[PDB]
Parts: sequence; C-alpha cells; structure tokens
Amino acid sequence: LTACPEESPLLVGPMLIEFNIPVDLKLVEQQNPKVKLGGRYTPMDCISPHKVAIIIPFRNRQEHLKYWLYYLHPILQRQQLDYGIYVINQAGESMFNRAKLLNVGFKEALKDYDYNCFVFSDVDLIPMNDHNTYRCFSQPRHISVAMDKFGFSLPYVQYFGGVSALSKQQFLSINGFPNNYWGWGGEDDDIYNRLAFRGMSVSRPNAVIGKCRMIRHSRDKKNEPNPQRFDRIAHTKETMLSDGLNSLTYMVLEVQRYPLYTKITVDIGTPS
Amino acid sequence: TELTKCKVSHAIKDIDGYQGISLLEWACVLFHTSGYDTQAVVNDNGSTEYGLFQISDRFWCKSSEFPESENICGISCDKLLDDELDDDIACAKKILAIKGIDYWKAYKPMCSEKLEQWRCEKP
Ligand SMILES: CCCC(=O)N[C@@H]1[C@@H](O)[C@H](O)[C@@H](CO)O[C@H]1O
Ligand SMILES: [Ca+2]
Repeated sequence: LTACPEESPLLVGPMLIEFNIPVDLKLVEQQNPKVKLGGRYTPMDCISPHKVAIIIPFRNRQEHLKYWLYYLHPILQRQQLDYGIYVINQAGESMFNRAKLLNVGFKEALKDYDYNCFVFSDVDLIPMNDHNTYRCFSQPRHISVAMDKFGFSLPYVQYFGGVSALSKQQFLSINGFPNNYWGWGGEDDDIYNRLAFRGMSVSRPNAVIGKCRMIRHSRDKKNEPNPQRFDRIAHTKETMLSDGLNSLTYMVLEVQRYPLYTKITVDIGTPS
Repeated sequence: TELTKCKVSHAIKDIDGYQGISLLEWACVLFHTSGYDTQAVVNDNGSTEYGLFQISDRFWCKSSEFPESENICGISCDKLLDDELDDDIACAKKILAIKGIDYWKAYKPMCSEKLEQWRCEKP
C-alpha cells in the first residue's frame, strides 16, 4: 500500500549459478506461484515505481531460456519489480537480428501494460548478485558488466551488449535501436554511439555486484559475424535518424502466453 | 585458446611502435578482431580469416581450401591457429608493412580513443 523501499529487504547478495542440473519449468512454475500467466508479477506488499518489461531476443535456444527463467524469476521478485517477461522469437532462416527483435519487444510489451522501463537481455546471461537490480536509473544502465566470459571484468569501456536497461524516455530519445544489423557484432556498439550522441552517459554497478555467468554454446551458423558491422558502427550519428523505432516494420506470426513467459514469434523480414 | 589482454600484450611486445601502432592500440584492435581467441576462424565472401590477427588466406597464408594465393606470409594458414604467436606476429608485420593498419577494420571505430584502458600494468 506504500511505495517499495529504495533497497529491497529480500536481497541475499551473491548466488551460486550453475548449468549442470536439468530444469523443469513445471518445477519452476511451482516454486514461483506468484508469477501469473504471461510471466507477470506485481509486488503485493508495496508499490514498485519500476514497471519493467524484460525483453529477450531469441531463436532455437529453449534450453537457455529454461535456466534463464529458473534463476531470473526468483531474483526479479526479490528485487520487488512489477515486471513482465517477453521472448521475441525470430522466425525464418535469415541471420540473427538482436537489436531489431529488441525493438519488437519494446512495441509489443507496450501493448500489454504501461511499462516505463525496459531491460534488454540475451537469453544466456545470468546475474550472480541480486544487488544488480534489473531496472532503470537516471541514465542508460549497462548490466552485464562483469561477465565470466571476460574474466569477471568489463572488456571495454564502450561495451553495452549482454544485458541493459533504458527507460522509455531514454529509449525513445535515440529512436530506439537500429534495424539494419544482420548477423553478429556491432549493434550493441551502435546503440552505445546513440546514447552518446544524445548526451547520455552509461551507468553501471561495480565489478563485484555486476558479476554474471554466461551459458557457453556452440557457434550459431545462423548468426555469422556480420561483414558490414565495421562500416555501420561508424555512421550511427547519421543512421540513428532513419533506422530505429520510426522505421520499424514486422509481422507477428503468433503470440504465446505461457505461465512463466510471453513468446512472440515474428517475421522481421530479410537483410534489405 | 582465449587469451587475456595481458597475455596478448606481453606476446606482441616486438610489434610495439612498428608502423606507428602502439601496444595499447594493438590490444584494442585484437580484442575487437578475434576476442583474443587464438583459434578464431571466420569465413565469408569466399575467403577465410584465421587466429588472433584474423589473417586472411586470400593473399597471406596457404589454405587447403584456396590452395594457391600469393601466400605472402610464407606459412600454412593452420599455423595461425595454435598458441605460438611468433609466426602470426611475423605475418601481421608483413601485413602492416604492405597494406597497413586499415587491414584491421576494428581499428578506426573502436580504437581511436580511450586507449589507456588497453594498457597492461602486469609485468
Ligand atoms: C568491431 C565492432 C563490431 C563488433 O564485432 N563488435 C563486438 C560486439 O558486438 C560484441 O558485443 C563485443 C563483445 O563480444 O565485442 C565487440 O567487438
Ligand atoms: Ca602460430
């Protein structure tokens, strides 16, 4: 009935994170009885000013999603967020297009609730310290700051890929994310150039609180390294104006509401 | 093998300053070129780039797939996929001396500023 406190009293700190044990969503569903159809939860104890839509770009990685949901749901509920989970499944055989799917997530999530904050998360990154709140701040927030893939270190100061959070204002301010990055690499850097070109600076939790594990996996033959990324990240200033929220077109082939998550398969086209 | 910035840094000391490129710039370039993965192999447009430096078989090394390029480096492409970096470095220098740093497209966009972060204080 009263606003949720600044810091949740439910936090534990560092958690053991492993992908050795198999997951059973039915168990997960059982363990998280408060999650409602669609992967929604709203703290009933206090009122969270954080209305967060979590968006996961996706394609043929159902196993990762299992772990993601297994760890993430208990954490997000403990951080006292009013959230919703959205998996943006890419239909087709064209190279993976992360940023674009993140754009779809933004639009689709909005159709469901008055969300004011968006966290964009790869399906294979899991936070190791619930103090790394999955929400928005006064500036764009980078969350996968100390990934084990990088020795629990920030690989480079301009790094914004992995998992991040932008408020609606912030996301809207840069015309969202680009749509023309097909294949691996650069789009997260392009997004970084945007936040920069709009006078915003990236905020991050320290290297300890931001530790994260990543489920390693065999290279994706459908997400080959994009040959054009090197030239494209050099023109954001010009292109963020023509390629972004304002140029987003896609076709929703199916909307699936599972008890733990909303899955939206879309046809985002082909490398035009 | 995925090397660390410092491991890479210490291995290439002899390329430092060559053709004008410092160690800090190379550490940056390499991170954005192969992610320090000595075994990186990226194939596109009918040619294949190998290792830490992503040296292509189109002109530089001999591959069984594209058996007769100029093999300017005088080395088998599979040689750029182990943990012995001397030949890789020897090859890269030929590239720097012949084509220049622009061979490495990661250079201009990610390594024009904020170089200090690329330094390795480890002796
Ligand atoms: C050269 C710029 C294009 C590119 O490859 N950018 C990639 C990012 O997309 C990726 O998130 C990080 C971490 O792997 O590494 C960068 O090098
Ligand atoms: Ca070698």
